Amino acid sequence: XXAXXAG
Amino acid sequence: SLSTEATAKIVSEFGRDANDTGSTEVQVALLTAQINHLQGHFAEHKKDHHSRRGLLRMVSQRRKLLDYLKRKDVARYTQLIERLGLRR
Amino acid sequence: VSMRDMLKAGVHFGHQTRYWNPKMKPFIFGARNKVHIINLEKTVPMFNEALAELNKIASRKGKILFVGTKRAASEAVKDAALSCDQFFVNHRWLGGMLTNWKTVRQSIKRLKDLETQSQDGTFDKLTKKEALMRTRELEKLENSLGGIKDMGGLPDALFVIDADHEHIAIKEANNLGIPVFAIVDTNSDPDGVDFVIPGNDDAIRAVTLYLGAVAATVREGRSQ
Amino acid sequence: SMQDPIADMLTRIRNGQAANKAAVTMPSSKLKVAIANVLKEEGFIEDFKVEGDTKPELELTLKYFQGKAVVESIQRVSRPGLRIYKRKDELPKVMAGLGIAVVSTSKGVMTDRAARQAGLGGEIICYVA
RNA sequence: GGCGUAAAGCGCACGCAGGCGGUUUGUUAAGUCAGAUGUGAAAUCCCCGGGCUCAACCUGGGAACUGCAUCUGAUACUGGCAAGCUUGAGUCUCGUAGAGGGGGGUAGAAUUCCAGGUGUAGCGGUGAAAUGCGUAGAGAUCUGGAGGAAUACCGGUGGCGAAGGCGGCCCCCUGGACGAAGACUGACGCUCAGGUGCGAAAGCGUGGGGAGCAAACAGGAUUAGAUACCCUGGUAGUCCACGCCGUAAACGAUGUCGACUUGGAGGUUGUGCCGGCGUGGCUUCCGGAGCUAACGCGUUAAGUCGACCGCCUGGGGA
RNA sequence: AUGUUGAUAU
Ligand SMILES: [K+]
Ligand SMILES: [Mg+2]
Ligand SMILES: [Mg+2]
Ligand SMILES: [Mg+2]
Ligand SMILES: [Mg+2]
Ligand SMILES: [Mg+2]
Ligand SMILES: [Mg+2]
Ligand SMILES: [Mg+2]
Ligand SMILES: [Mg+2]
Ligand SMILES: [Mg+2]
Ligand SMILES: [Mg+2]
Ligand SMILES: [Mg+2]
Ligand SMILES: [Mg+2]
Ligand SMILES: [Mg+2]
Ligand SMILES: [Mg+2]
Ligand SMILES: [Mg+2]
Ligand SMILES: [Mg+2]
Ligand SMILES: [Mg+2]
Ligand SMILES: [Mg+2]
Ligand SMILES: [Mg+2]
Ligand SMILES: [Mg+2]
Ligand SMILES: [Mg+2]
Repeated sequence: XXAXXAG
Repeated sequence: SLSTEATAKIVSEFGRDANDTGSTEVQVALLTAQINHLQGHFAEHKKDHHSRRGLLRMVSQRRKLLDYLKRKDVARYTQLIERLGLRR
Repeated sequence: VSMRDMLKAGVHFGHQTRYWNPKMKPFIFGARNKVHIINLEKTVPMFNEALAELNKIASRKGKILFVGTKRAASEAVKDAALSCDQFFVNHRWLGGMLTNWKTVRQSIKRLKDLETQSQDGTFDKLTKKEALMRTRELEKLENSLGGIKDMGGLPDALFVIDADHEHIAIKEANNLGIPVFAIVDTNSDPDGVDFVIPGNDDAIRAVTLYLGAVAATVREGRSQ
Repeated sequence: SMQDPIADMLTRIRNGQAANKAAVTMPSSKLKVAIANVLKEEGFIEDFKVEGDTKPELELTLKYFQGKAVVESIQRVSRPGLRIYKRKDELPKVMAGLGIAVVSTSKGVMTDRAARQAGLGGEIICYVA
């Protein structure tokens, strides 16, 4: 998830 | 297996000589003796499947020798199956 | 060469039968005490025609190269080569001595440069340690490239003790189409070798016999 | 079981050549001997000889030239699983005539050269080259 | 053209049809081969020409139509028929090793439970715990008893079996393999679609049995959660009889049979000659040529060949 | 003991 990454 | 004595009796009965062990008639007669002997074993030992594979080899071998004898000499075949008491 | 010399020298003794190469079946007489006996009746004729062609190459002013790096057969090979005025490799064969001669040539020049430096008294100029390095650097180059320092190019034939042990030299000699003459014991493979000499490669007494003969025949070639 | 003795002879030669054997020994037969003649006459093998009465043994002596074996290839062509018969016009040239096809014609076993000359076709036994 | 690992060897066998078939002689002439004759419409294609200004196009003659049939010969090979032969295959004699199979019996070690003695506060369990067990006396220790299941050591890249598989000891019934000497039969063989049989474990049916173990399940943990791994329990099942199922990475991921082609080191089981020297069977590891995309395989081939069968044809969908 | 994950194209 997170509504779509790596930071 | 068939005993030394019982083997020798069949060799004399079916052989042209006492030393004629090879003949198709002797071979077929010996197989028939052991196939008939083992009927008692497999009546008792229905799940002796490993031994039965040996029985069905004898049955097969005998069929091949009778099919040989028949086409080689029809009369010798007809005499043999009568004595031993085989359908074919 | 004589056959009484061979059986005296112990040329007939091969390796244990378990260590044999099957391609040496033609040259093997039999087995005594689980050790292959080389047939000397094969050796002597084969060694004569080996000694014949070496003489022929010698007579054409050919550079013979005596390769044999086994501990026992080292100083034998150098004595035979120097007595004959020919070249040798009596310690570790450098991979690419012949096939990479263009490179190895440069390491000859170093051995030549260091010895000319040594005798001049160039080592006294540098500060002890620097000279002691050069002393050690000369020493290692003498061991490796000492026998072929004056060779000047590729040799005209190889003479080899132990075809298995010196398989790299032979494979290089095959690569460049240089004739290989070799002592081939029962454990060894004769296929690279151009003139097989079925014999005991191990014993010093056997080694001296072969080397003495090739030394003689090549020296006799250089005479005539 | 053994069901092609000719293929077996060709294979004994092929293998024997590869193994640098001097001679190869098979059980003999008339047809094997007939082939051995054609291989002798065309110069692929050196010699042969039958030995025995009850069980005859053919024994081909093999040729090597400059180290190499002389029989470069030797292929069964007609075989029990598929018989090949050719008419005179359609006889095979092995290696553009540099090798032979052994042909069983009505006038005995012979090369495809000899069969062309005799005007016969027949069963193509093998190629040799 | 492929099928050890890329897709591909049926799990294994027996075997009918079929395919294939050691060696010698004769015979036949079906296959096969040779020749001849008839036919193979014309056009088309092809070749050498001719005609339209050229070409396309048109057209003369040939060649071709690889085929089919008939007749007459050839007889090596294949087939048929007849008679052989012993080398393939099989029979007999004597012996050898074996967890080969089926049936019955029995032994010792251990677990669990039951009863009782001694004894007293823990036991058990884990990474750490807790659930659990225990003063109603556990755990530990000793005695006696019951019952089921499996057979330590021997034990071995040991053995046996078609494969699946088979392990205490004893007996009964029984299959195969191997070796040595001959003698005997005389190709009786190989392979095998369909067919038939056997086929681990799990599972199913009926009736037994049930110590230990353990899907499910329950509880305790762990964790963000933990429908898991760990812990405490625990039912089917695992065991027996009979029947069914018919599948497994049922594997050497390698079909069966036969022949041939350098070596080395073992294991196991016969045997001959006198600890050595041979010679058979089965088997483990390495490796040569050769083979292979390579890895590797390598006389137990994945090398060199023959016979027959099975199977593959991009990934997915399946 | 346990001990998850890393948007699309390039
Ligand atoms: K998520
Ligand atoms: Mg029997
Ligand atoms: Mg392909
Ligand atoms: Mg795969
Ligand atoms: Mg695959
Ligand atoms: Mg298989
Ligand atoms: Mg079968
Ligand atoms: Mg035949
Ligand atoms: Mg005909
Ligand atoms: Mg014109
Ligand atoms: Mg025309
Ligand atoms: Mg026409
Ligand atoms: Mg015939
Ligand atoms: Mg089937
Ligand atoms: Mg079960
Ligand atoms: Mg049940
Ligand atoms: Mg029940
Ligand atoms: Mg549990
Ligand atoms: Mg399957
Ligand atoms: Mg498989
Ligand atoms: Mg290997
Ligand atoms: Mg991740």
